[PDB]
Amino acid sequence: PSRLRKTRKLRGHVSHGHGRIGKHRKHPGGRGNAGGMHHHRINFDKYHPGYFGKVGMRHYHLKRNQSFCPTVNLDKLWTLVSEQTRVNAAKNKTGAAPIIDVVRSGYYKVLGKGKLPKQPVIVKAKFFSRRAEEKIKGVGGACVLVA
Amino acid sequence: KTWRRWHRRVNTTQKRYAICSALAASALPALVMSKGHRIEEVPELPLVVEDK
Amino acid sequence: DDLYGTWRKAASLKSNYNLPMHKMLNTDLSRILKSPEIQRALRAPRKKIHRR
Amino acid sequence: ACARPLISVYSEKGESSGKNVTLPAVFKAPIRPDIVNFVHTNLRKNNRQPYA
Amino acid sequence: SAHLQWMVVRNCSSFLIKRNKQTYSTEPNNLKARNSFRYNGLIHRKTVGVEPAADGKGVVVVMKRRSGQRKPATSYVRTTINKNARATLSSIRHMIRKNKYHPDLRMAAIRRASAILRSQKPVM
Amino acid sequence: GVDIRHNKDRKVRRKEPKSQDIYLRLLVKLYRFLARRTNSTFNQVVLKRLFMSRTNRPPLSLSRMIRKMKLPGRENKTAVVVGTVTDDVRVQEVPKLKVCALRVTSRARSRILKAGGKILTFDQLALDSPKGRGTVLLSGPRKGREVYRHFGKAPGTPHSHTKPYVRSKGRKFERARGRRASRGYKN
RNA sequence: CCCAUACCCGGCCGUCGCUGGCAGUCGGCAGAGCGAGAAAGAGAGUGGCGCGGACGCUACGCCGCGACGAGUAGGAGGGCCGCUGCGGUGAGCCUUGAAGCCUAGGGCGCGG
RNA sequence: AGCCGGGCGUGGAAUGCGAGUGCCUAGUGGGCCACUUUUGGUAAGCAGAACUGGCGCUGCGGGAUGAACCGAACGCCGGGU
RNA sequence: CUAACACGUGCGCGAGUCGGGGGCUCGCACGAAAGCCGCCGUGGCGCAAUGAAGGUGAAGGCCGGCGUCGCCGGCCGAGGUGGGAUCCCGAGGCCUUCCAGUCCGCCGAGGGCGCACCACCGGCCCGUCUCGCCCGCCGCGCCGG
RNA sequence: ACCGCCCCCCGGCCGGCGACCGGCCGCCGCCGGGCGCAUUUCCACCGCGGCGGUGCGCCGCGACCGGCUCCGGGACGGCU
RNA sequence: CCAUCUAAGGCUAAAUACCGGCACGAGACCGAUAGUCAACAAGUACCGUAAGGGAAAGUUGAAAAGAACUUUGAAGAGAGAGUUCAAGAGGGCGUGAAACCGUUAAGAGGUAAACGGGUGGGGUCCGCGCAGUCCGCCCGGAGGAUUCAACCCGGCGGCG
Ligand SMILES: [Mg+2]
Ligand SMILES: [Mg+2]
Ligand SMILES: [Mg+2]
Ligand SMILES: [Mg+2]
Ligand SMILES: [Mg+2]
Ligand SMILES: [Mg+2]
Ligand SMILES: [Mg+2]
Ligand SMILES: [Mg+2]
Ligand SMILES: [Mg+2]
Ligand SMILES: [Mg+2]
Ligand SMILES: [Mg+2]
Ligand SMILES: [Mg+2]
Ligand SMILES: [Mg+2]
Ligand SMILES: [Mg+2]
Ligand SMILES: [Mg+2]
Ligand SMILES: [Mg+2]
Ligand SMILES: [Mg+2]
Ligand SMILES: [Mg+2]
Ligand SMILES: [Mg+2]
Ligand SMILES: [Mg+2]
Ligand SMILES: [Mg+2]
Ligand SMILES: [Mg+2]
Ligand SMILES: [Mg+2]
Repeated sequence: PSRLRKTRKLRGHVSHGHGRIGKHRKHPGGRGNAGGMHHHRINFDKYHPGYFGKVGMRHYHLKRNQSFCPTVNLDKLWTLVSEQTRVNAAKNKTGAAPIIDVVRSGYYKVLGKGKLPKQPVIVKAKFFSRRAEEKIKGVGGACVLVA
Repeated sequence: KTWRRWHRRVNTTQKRYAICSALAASALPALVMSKGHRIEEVPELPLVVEDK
Repeated sequence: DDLYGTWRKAASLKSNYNLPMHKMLNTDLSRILKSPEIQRALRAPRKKIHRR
Repeated sequence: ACARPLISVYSEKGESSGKNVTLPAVFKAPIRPDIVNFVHTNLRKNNRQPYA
Repeated sequence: SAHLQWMVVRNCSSFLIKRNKQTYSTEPNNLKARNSFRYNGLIHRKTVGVEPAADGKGVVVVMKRRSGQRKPATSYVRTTINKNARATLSSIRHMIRKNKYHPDLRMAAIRRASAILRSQKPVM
Repeated sequence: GVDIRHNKDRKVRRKEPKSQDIYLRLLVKLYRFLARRTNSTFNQVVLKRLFMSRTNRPPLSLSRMIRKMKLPGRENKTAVVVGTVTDDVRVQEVPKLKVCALRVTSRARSRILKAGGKILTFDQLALDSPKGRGTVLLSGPRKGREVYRHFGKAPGTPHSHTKPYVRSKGRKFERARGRRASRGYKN
């Protein structure tokens, strides 16, 4: 609202909060990002290093869909299925292990970060990591690849 | 200019919260009277009548 | 109460909605001061004026 | 409070009918004039025509 | 409760009038006619009011009952006292004190009653 | 004439919440009375934290709360947090706790109640323990907000691991001159 | 001996600090204190007539002590300062005279 | 060199005073003067530096007058010095 | 005034959050509003980083089984030091005819558990360098770890 | 079929009915009508009557007390 | 080696666009120096050879009831008279400000005027001033009431 803005409190002060020595002129330093290498060089180098120059290869017809690969972590791994699944597996005595499919829930690669509760799991995914594999093996379980 | 931001959007949860607060406050005689409504003769301010 | 759900029952007509939680339940400040268990753990009220 | 009293249904003659219905849980929702005012302010701007 | 609706209504009442660096409250059962938590006649469960009688003489004392808090029609009991000033004040004082009914308003009710009474007496 | 400076004459701390809602203000009334008529400083700390802003009352997670209450010595005491208790999904076993907070997530409340604990609000806390004995005062990680990765010693300056302000992350965005010894210099 | 807006004493305004005090209006159902140099209980217990008592407390309120008060560029706060329109509200005002305009009249506010 | 565990409080000069820390940020980037030190210049109310204080941003008593000198810095008043 | 960005503040929800586009609501005074969608969350932002790229992708600490253990189990579990508001304990200490003897509450040497946060030391993930040995097989290789 | 949640019925506890009560009894208060009948109670008037509070229509004076100041007059004593 | 189409010929509604045009509805917009340049005989008057440029300008009153008639003057223009609630609305007439001017009243005047502080003097109006406040509780005196306390009946309320 215009009621609460600084302009209302600024009426009557000739200057309008912009100084008498240096006025409020149009474009004292140039428009936009001008002088990035000449008279704004200090600011550009101090606050945006690496701005100027080229690096890396050019990929012309990039399609993000080819590289689409969402990831999940082992601490979140048990949240894909319902709690009743996990508790039933926990108090089960036959040794049967529930099957968790991350592709069904929309994940492609499993990365092993969190601690895993001690019960067998059949994790089926598209890609695995070495540490996630070893975590699943240590907790007791199976890793299954799907396409 | 005609392309001023005339409209605003509010969260659905906030709208429901406001509706709930208004409904709850409509049941208190002090607030209804302070709104100016003359209800000193009303038998019961959560006034309910049959479907007839 | 089907529209907005109870405290222990979600709203049936809305997808997933429940009444907003209370920040404070017992809003009777008069009681909250005038209850024995809080009055016990209080120092004596100094109420004599000491003018210049 | 969590108490939900019993609300009587008033006949079109103005006298109390035999029926009565428990108070819906909505009327115990917290009163927030802050949210009510914010939602009103921002919504009573969505029925506004442009001028220029 | 009470403090909750007081916080709601302390600044957004239809009975509120603010001018000349003053503030006043208008709702009926409000002794001293001023905006305050104590004297607000719609917030508290126990409320005392003193009004002039419908007849040209007498004083009506209004007491809020304890049961029908949400039933405005049957929430106030009114008693008309039409006697000498001393006995009127004594009756009001007994009603306020010996009933333990909102004792902080005893002197305010007595002052308001005395006033109404004087007003009722013919002018010089 | 007195030889003094008035720059730091006025202190900046908050006297009252900037918020306008009524429930928090009622809590503030109650704890103002408690702090000024009780010698316990727990009430003073709680009232001061009630005054604070949202970013200064970061949420506390269930995992943090159970971790800080599993420490030795602090059994069967009430965990008091002036912020919001949010649920943590990467924790299976949850014990029974006696929690007090201004607001609790629905899922977190369900988890605690299922585990068998009870949820308290600062009002009932006053009734239970006015001076607050048997209380474990916790708080969420204040430096958790991502804005703190942009603060401090400026980037493009030696030994400064400060996140720059870039509109998009990629190989074409602030990677060439100040970030490589191969192109100019490396800070 | 003379006098500055300096210094000392006093009054008043405001700001800042004490993150000072007050929910104890605890009343014939009661007993009116927590200013007093000394960290902490006017502690609870068991054995050898006249019916009576001012104000308060819009707690975003009220009250008490100290110190201080220059200001361009500039920053911030409060305006029960002002103008126009909109949602509420004043059982508001008004042809027994609204708006506007004029005034050697009576006043308020440091000021708008 | 790093680790653990243990014992030592007469808090080891005077004086004064609460301190630390984090964001966002306007205006400014023409200066001038004075004691002392000092470079160029015959010299200048000239040009150029160092320290401190001022003026600029500042009213008041005095120097008749006065941007800078001497005293003293300011809320509205009464008394005294 | 619009758009973008940053930061500070207020509110809702919270590892999620958000219908802005569309649709359903007998279209239509207000209403071009408001309500609803949940198998309309497509999608955005967040929940993972790093590398130019191929790609890779975020703890571990103790005992029994071959210390001059190959290597299976039993476990325990997301570091350590210093400073840390609060809380816990508590030597002692808070009165009156005396005396025995309590209850309850306040005080308090020292001692605990230590939030957030800061500093420091370790640990883990990605790129890169140096050193060196070992292991796996459907294809024993300019393979993979 | 099983599990979780919720609604309803019945049974048993805990708590509230001061955001949410009815009957009975007791106490108290108030009101309306009789009883009461004037050493009680009330209404109005007068006194230049008293006590307490607030003020004087305007213009003035005095007294003592306290704070802050400027000055004067006495007397006593120490190193000397 | 694979994958996928079949160019150099043709047609085709719906979803989409719309500051021109016809006919409508609305508005947290402007309110005659504003809003279109244009609320009115406005793209008009007027300027330029031409391309083109381009204004100013709303309001009597409810109803003209728009001032018959007498009188001075050549007349404009006046004095009477009259209409009207009002001519303190008289045909560019609602309201009618400031700058500026005429007149009346008061005051003053040789350092241009004006200004701040402090008084004094004179004025216009105001106090609707001009024998000075009221309020309890008593004491004394003159009065007058359908009169107090205590009980009974009924109702209501508070508390347990
Ligand atoms: Mg300025
Ligand atoms: Mg500039
Ligand atoms: Mg600019
Ligand atoms: Mg000063
Ligand atoms: Mg400052
Ligand atoms: Mg002074
Ligand atoms: Mg100043
Ligand atoms: Mg004038
Ligand atoms: Mg310049
Ligand atoms: Mg020079
Ligand atoms: Mg300065
Ligand atoms: Mg100066
Ligand atoms: Mg001279
Ligand atoms: Mg002086
Ligand atoms: Mg073809
Ligand atoms: Mg074709
Ligand atoms: Mg075609
Ligand atoms: Mg419409
Ligand atoms: Mg006009
Ligand atoms: Mg006109
Ligand atoms: Mg007129
Ligand atoms: Mg006119
Ligand atoms: Mg004259």
